[PDB]
Amino acid sequence: MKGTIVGTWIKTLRDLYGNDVVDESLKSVGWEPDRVITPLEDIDDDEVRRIFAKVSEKTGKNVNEIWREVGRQNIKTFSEWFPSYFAGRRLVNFLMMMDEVHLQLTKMIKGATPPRLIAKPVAKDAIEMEYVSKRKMYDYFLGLIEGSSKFFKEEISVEEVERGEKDGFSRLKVRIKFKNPVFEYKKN
Ligand code: HEM
Repeated sequence: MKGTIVGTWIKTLRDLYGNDVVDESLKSVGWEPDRVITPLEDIDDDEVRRIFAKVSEKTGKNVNEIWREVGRQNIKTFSEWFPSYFAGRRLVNFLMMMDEVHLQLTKMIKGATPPRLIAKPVAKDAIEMEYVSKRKMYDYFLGLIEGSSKFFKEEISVEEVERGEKDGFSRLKVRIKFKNPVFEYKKN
């Protein structure tokens, strides 16, 4: 997992559960609370799993519940650490921009396997976003969408269209409907 993104999760975990829980979890994997992750660093996915596992044991919360809360609260962290991706944009533009963003930030990473997040208009007031990844982080995905709604102050409804797993890849397709139209028909 791209290092600087893991850095945001650590900060978000501190907001949710405290410096003690987090410091203890990082210590269990040999980290240093004051460690500064660089833009070119890649953090082993298994290390992230162990960190979250420790948070789970310390807080007594299910790992999936933690990922959901981290997704919900991480949008705020992103807004502070990567302000340029926000800056006055509207929720729909933000969401449709994510697929390209993930490809960009993992361009020069060791093996590079970013989640695909293709979004496409399906109505004047809705889009279909499909999560595709070997990691199956459905809860984080759904939480980030909820948090995006809260951050941008734009009410939405999220309906699961379908989910599946094939050849190692997990897929989750949701239909996001906005309260007000965000698209108009234009000649193709
Ligand atoms: C400005 C905000 C965001 C930035 C800068 C960002 C960047 C990234 C990056 C670079 C990763 C690590 C990927 C890797 O190392 O392979 C990641 C993970 C992930 N991001 Fe984002 N992200 C942002 C917002 C979002 C949004 C809004 C969604 C969903 C609607 C999303 C869904 C995910 C998922 C599900 C993962 C977990 C890894 C996986 O499932 O394979 N991200 N993000």
